[PDB]
Amino acid sequence: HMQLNPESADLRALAKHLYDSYIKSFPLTKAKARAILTGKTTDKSPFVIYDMNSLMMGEDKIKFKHIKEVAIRIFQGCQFRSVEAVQEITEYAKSIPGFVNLDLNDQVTLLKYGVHEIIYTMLASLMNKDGVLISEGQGFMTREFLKSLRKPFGDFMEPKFEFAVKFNALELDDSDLAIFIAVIILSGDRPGLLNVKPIEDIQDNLLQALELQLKLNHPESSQLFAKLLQKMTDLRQIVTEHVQLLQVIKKTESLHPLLQ
Amino acid sequence: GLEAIIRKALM
Repeated sequence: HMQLNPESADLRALAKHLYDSYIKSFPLTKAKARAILTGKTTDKSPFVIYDMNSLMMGEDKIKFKHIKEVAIRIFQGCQFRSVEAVQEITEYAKSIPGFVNLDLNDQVTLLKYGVHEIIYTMLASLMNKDGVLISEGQGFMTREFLKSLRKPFGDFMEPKFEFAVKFNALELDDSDLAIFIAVIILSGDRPGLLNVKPIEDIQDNLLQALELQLKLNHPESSQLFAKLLQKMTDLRQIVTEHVQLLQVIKKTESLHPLLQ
Repeated sequence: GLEAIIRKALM
């Protein structure tokens, strides 16, 4: 029996706080990404990379923030973007009420073990069955062009596509995702945390906010909350596999000037 | 290098 009471109002104020902070830290929102992907925007139409010739023409026309072999140049761009995302995700984490009042080593631990799960959650916003938006919406790289890259690069992004097509069928919006990502950041089961209880306390309040958001926002999906927790479980798997591919590449094949 | 970027971004 749901009521609009001081408790529910506080959970709506938390959801709004997170949404505002989310779209501040990540201004290519799902709403804007979907508008670009469905051609329902007045913004510039992305340049499509669908084969080796369009990639060569794209390196020019698409204007990347970054500055011999195609697959390695693409992987290096991917690496650069993930470094910028770690800073964006940290800036979002600092907005979650309670997070900066945690032990600094636990703040670092939650972000260290959380950022990949959050990257692949947010990447789904940018993906459809054809491909992925790159360079903040200026480019679109096809899923089959990425699969055509030589081993081991060909198989790098395909598991993220697989996750995204099922994740996107849940039809979450930015208001849902902002809370979902906060829930993933405040995971009390990360290795090497010093003080778990205060993390579980924040996560409990975020779970209450997520449950209410999904009830208000998704009238025809009664178990969406459960389906989202099932996805948080599945992201753990995606990231385990991802760190394995990253090792193969490191042992078998220059980085962001922020590291230098 | 992940932790370095995080500590950098936190402080």
